[PDB]
Amino acid sequence: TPLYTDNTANGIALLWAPRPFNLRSGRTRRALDIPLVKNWYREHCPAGQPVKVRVSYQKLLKYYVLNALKHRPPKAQKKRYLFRSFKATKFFQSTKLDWVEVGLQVCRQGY
Amino acid sequence: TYQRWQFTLPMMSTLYRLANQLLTDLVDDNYFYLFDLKAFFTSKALNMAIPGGPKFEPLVRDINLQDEDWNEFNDINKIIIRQPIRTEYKIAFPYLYNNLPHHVHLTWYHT
Amino acid sequence: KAHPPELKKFMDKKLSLKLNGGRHVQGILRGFDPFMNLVIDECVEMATSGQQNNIGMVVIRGNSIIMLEALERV
Amino acid sequence: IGVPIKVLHEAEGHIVTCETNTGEVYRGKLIEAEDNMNCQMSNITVTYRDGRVAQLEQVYIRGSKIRFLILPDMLKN
Amino acid sequence: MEQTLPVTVYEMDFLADLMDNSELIRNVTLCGHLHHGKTCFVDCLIEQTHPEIRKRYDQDLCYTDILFTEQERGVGIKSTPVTVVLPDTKGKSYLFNIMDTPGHVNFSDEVTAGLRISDGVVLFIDAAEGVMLNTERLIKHAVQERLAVTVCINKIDRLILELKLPPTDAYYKLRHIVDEVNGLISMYSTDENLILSPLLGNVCFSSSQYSICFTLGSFAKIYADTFGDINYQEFAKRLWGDIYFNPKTRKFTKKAPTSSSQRSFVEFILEPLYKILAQVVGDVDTSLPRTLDELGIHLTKEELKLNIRPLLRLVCKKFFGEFTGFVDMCVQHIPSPKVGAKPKIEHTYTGGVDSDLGEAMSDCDPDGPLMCHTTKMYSTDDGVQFHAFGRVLSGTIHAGQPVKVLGENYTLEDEEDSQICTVGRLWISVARYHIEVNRVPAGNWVLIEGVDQPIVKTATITEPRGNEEAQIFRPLKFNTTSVIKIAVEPVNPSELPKMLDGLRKVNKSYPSLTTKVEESGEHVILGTGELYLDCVMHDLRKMYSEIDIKVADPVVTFCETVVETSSLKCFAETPNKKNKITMIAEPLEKGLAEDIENEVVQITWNRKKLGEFFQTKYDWDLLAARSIWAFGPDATGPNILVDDTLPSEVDKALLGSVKDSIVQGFQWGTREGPLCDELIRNVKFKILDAVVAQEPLHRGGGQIIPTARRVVYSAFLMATPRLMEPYYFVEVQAPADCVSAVYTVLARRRGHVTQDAPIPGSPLYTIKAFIPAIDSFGFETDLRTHTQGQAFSLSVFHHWQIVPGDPLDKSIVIRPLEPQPAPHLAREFMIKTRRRKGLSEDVSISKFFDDP
RNA sequence: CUCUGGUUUCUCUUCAGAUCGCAUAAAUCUUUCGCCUUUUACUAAAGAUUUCCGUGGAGAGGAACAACUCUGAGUCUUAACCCAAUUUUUUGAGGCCUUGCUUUGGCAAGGCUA
Ligand SMILES: Nc1nc2c(ncn2[C@@H]2O[C@H](COP(=O)(O)OP(=O)(O)OP(=O)(O)O)[C@@H](O)[C@H]2O)c(=O)[nH]1
Ligand SMILES: [Mg+2]
Repeated sequence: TPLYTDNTANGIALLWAPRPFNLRSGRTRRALDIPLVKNWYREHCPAGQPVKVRVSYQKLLKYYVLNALKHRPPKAQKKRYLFRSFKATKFFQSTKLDWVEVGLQVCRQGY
Repeated sequence: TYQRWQFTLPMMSTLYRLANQLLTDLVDDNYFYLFDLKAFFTSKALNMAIPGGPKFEPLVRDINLQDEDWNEFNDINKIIIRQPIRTEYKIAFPYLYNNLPHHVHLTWYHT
Repeated sequence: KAHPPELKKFMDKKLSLKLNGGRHVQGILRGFDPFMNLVIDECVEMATSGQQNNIGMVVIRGNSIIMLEALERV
Repeated sequence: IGVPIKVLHEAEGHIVTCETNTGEVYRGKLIEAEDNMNCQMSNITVTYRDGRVAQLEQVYIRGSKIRFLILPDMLKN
Repeated sequence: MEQTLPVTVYEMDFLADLMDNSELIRNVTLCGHLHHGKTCFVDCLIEQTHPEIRKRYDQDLCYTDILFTEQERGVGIKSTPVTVVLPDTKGKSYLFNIMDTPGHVNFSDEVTAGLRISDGVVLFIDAAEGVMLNTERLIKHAVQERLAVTVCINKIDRLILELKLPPTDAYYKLRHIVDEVNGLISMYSTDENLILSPLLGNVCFSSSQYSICFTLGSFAKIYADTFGDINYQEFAKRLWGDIYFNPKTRKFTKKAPTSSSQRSFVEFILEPLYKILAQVVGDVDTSLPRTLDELGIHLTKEELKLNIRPLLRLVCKKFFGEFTGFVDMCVQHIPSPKVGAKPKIEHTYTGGVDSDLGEAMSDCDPDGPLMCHTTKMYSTDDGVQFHAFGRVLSGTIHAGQPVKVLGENYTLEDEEDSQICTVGRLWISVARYHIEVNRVPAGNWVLIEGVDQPIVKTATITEPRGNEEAQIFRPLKFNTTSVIKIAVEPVNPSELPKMLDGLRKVNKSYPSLTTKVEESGEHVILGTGELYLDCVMHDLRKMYSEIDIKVADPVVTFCETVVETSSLKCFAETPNKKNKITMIAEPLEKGLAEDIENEVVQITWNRKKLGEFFQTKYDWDLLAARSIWAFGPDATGPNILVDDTLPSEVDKALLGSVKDSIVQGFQWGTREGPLCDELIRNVKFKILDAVVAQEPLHRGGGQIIPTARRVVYSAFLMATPRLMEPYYFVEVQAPADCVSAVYTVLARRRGHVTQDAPIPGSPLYTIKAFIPAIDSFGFETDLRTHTQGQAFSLSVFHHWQIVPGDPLDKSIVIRPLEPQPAPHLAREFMIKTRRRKGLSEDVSISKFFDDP
């Protein structure tokens, strides 16, 4: 067996890559539930920045801490599904439309 | 349903390389010494601000240092001053530098 | 497997050897092999009469070794 | 390697009794037990076929020429 | 017994059977630097013997570090005992009493407490960091405490997954670590029979996280198991250490064929390990099935579905099995302790080995007098009652049996520091659960209930109506000195009793803690350092006393010395106006105080050897060398008391009559000190004259002792006095870049960098420096926060140094809240510590003189 | 050598203080101090409840294709060729006489042999 292959350093680097790039399986999250810059504003602010952006960093940290501190475990439900009930009803029907078409539709409906 | 996934290591490596521009290339949590949720909780509880950290309203009605009335304990004539006790020292060692540390969190030591 | 008997401790010590046939000899351990065949130096036959006779350096086949006893401290 | 052999090695450091093929009975501390049942013992009491006893400091008996061994009951569990 | 216990591979009945046979026991102490893997190693052993318990995939279980503070901080704070039945490579089973100790340099008292009752030491060394400060100090401590030391090189996976060194360079790194350890051992131990090398079996290689542990013997056993025609003993004898394999002749040689062949170790042990790890972490989806097929490992699809780290742990566990190399090492190179009892009694027992009880205990038989020795005190979760943890050196402890507990002050003449107690229950303490038993024989560790009341730190338990000639074991000698000092007060004075109870409880809990009440009614606590004191305060505020406490800012304890002989010879007279004494003071020579403290000399020595040493080494005339009377506050103190009074002027018989009183006065005076009432260090007190009253009721008692102390004070004050500061020795472990930052931070605080070197085979640097203890406060957090966490430092007390200023100067003016410049730090410290103690505002060199 | 257990998808019932969610909203009530004069804390903290956006597990029903990879189980090394002078399928430990002991029967010792 060869000591190393062409994808050995890659695996060793993946061992230390940050989450979720150190995994090889898992679940699917929501586009809302994935924040891209939380790690950016959890870090020390880069040196030589203006006061406004410095205070922006600090305030984002403040609200992040407040959420983390006030979080409470979710409660026990019975898993009732509004849209499933709607579909069960006779007043609604299923179909596939272009998202922009549906957006115009809902704009008109709200108007 | 698009619920769960299991990728291969070459796929993970390519995705990591592509996402590189959004990741800070940190291998340890030593970066976040006195800059993690526990340190922020302790600062909020003690009503103090880490230089780069957030700043909240006093959790408990703050004790006025001009109220205490010069006992033998707080006699300023016995103190030996070498370096001012910054907020960081109290955040790092809450129970040794503070009086009445309530709802204070111990911060993870070196890794 | 093909193990040695653990006899290094007994090397160059005086020993008392009980052999089959109710035979007994005494001498200094000079070596051994995996079959427990022994080399015994300055060997003496302890005849059933009580009389003892010097036979010199000898080979004892491990097959016919019942028991050995050290006459020294190991 | 046999199950009884493992249990024998377990008795190393304990007081055990050994009968040879010739019926001499040796009681004392088991120092070393080899895979082939070769037995090193110390501070022995030997009881011959005529009934007489003797005392020995150090002995070593070949496995083949052992009929059986009695081990402590400390092991049974 | 019969209480409920978790399922185990072995059985408690077999464990009870084993305890009786003191030949299959092993008392081991796991010690080493901070964060070097000891706790995870112990936990993996517990996992092996207890199938139900397990270490989480993402999080690491400890099964030590049970405390809430330990769990939150991530640093072991208290030593933890474990008792397991581990199987040996040969298939035999032994009983291991393993005391896992903390690593932080501040908690070395726990390590000393473990060593006192241990018989062997296992030193855990990280494979990347290598030798470090605490490893050096622990090697020194072990070889001085006369224990057998073996080594486990842990974290060997950092050479493969972090440094990714080539196999030959990894071998070189391991060899270098072994060489460093051997050098340290040879330095600190005269005997050369203790040499560490994997060939002998004194060194094991472990990766605790991924459950790897092996010795050359165990790996050769794996090879033999795969192919059954080799003696793994010979194979292991040949593997390590510059032995090149030759396959054409299938033989091992000291001469390398082809000038490119790898050593047998690199070829057989290291290289396949590299291969296994690389295949698991790089090719889990392409060739790992083939590699596992070759190795014979078969694992389920659900098992191979895991992530890389759990999969590595699983594959390595399947390949290696149990930690048999550790058991081999401990069994082969640690006393029985039937064998090791004799050195233990020789070193610890105060009555000497030659004593009849000395022999009876060196025998170490379960049937004999009871001579248990208790060194630890563990509190229940409720924090009400303490259980004494100790070892049984003779006899057998029985539940409900009345016993006699002797404290530290007990002596065969003053038999009042003893008390008759009634032991309630006994436990065989596994880390997180205690197996209750009804008796314990000699040669085992035991928890005892009902004997906590009459003991504070250490004690010895014997039987009443027997062992009348029983003497206590020596009190623990600690590896350092507790210097940092804080003052404590309740917030509401109505709750003082609760605070006092908490103070007593923490004093019991922490072996080297010293709590005291000053003259001004101030409750002071002495601790080793910042983290030590923080943990102590957390315990005092949350566990024991449930009240709120104000703490003063930390400060250190100083000493008092002289720099030149007394200006004039001084004297004093007893209130009876007889019994005049006359003394002079001077400074000792360099290093003599160190010799006295480190026991290079012993006042117990015969006067012949004492005078010989003093004459030959420190150029002392034999006349004076044979005139020694006392060695400072303790039997081993850094001050000496001699008498130069020639017999022509005074009666030697009368001086011998008053010798005890004069010595007591001298020791008390040295302990207190005139300047700020603190220890006097490095001073020679010479009695130049003494006129003694004839009648015993005219001399002795309350007449000479206060007069002797007053004369000592007068001589010290007449001699140019100075204060002495404590100095910590700091050792930072920083990246190759942050050395300049470390230099800056140290320079800011009167620090002085002795050295800064790289760590061979690692990308890091070690910077060794000296820092005043008083300025050390907050230094580590300053460094870490300025460097962004990449620099870490540990500090330990090193030595005493003279404070820059001159203390007995009244010209200086001190403002209340200003950092004074260097030249009058001495005066500032003196006056402020005087105020703290509550003494007069200042001292005059004629204060204790009789004339004014 | 054979017998279970499958995968996907839609829906219903119920439990979940597990980061049920590696993310994060709103409403009400209470206390606190704000600042108060009548109404009104976005720019403020604590506690409690509730509602919404989202999960797990288990059970039930439907409908689409795969049916022995794996999970185990029934079924526990089946045999081609060669072998035993320390631990059992090749073992030369074989006999007789005398004496003593023993109620006899029976047991111990020595010698003779080829
Ligand atoms: N890479 C690697 N890390 C390890 C290994 N073993 C332990 N560690 C890590 O080292 C750190 C120290 O863990 P512990 O062993 O529990 O600490 P300790 O040995 O008890 O030392 P103290 O905290 O002073 O008591 C942890 O963060 C572990 O994850 C190992 O084998 N390999
Ligand atoms: Mg630990």
